[PDB]
Amino acid sequence: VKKTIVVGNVSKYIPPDKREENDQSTHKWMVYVRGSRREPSINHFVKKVWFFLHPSYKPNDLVEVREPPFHLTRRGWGEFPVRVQVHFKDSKRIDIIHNLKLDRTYTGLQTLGAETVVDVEL
Repeated sequence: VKKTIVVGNVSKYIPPDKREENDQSTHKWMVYVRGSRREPSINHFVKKVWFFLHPSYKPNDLVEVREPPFHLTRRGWGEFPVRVQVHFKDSKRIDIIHNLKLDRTYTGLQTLGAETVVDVEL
C-alpha cells in the first residue's frame, strides 16, 4: 500500500587536469531512485524508471533503466530539474522532479547533493 520513494543525486568535482580533451564538464553526477532507509531496494514493486534530462543531453535526453539499481551516471557543468517517471509492476506511473545539486566541496570525492522524498499510495 504505502511506499516511500527517494530520488537523490551524488556528484564529484572533476579537477581541471582530469577533464577529457573534448568535455568541459566540471562534475560527474549520478541520479538514483531508492526506497526508505529501512527498505532501500524497490525492485519488488518498481518495473523501471525513465530519466528526462536537459536538452544539452540530446539525442540521449531520455534514459530508461529496467534492471536495478535505478541509477543514471552523466557528466555536466550545470544544475537543472531532472524529471523521473517511476513505473510500478502492478499499479501506474508517477513523475518526481529532482533539482540536481552539484558538489561544492571541490575535493574530487563523491558527495551527496540532495534527496527528494515522496510518499506514493499505490
